[PDB]
Amino acid sequence: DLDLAKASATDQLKKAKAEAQVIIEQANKRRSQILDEAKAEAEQERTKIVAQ
Amino acid sequence: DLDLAKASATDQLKKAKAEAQVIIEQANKRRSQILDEAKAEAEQERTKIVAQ
Repeated sequence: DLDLAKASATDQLKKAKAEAQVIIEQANKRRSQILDEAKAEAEQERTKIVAQ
Repeated sequence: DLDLAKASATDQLKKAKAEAQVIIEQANKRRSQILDEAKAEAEQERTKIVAQ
């Protein structure tokens, strides 16, 4: 157990670390989607408003 | 050691999920800023062509 307390503790920590950051990797991908779309639709609405 | 490694490791992901929510909320709020800017400027554009 005094070996476990490192061998498995560090792995729990590492796995939690990697997942804690790749959650945010996916979330960054999502905000890329959102701030693409924010312009993509706004320009179409511009081209409607000034055709009106 | 094993219990504290479990604890501190597992709290990481609970923490990071809230920051994924931070990113998605910021995404949508700046998106609203995008749209609510483009709308008003397209309004002034149409008004300019109208006065012309």
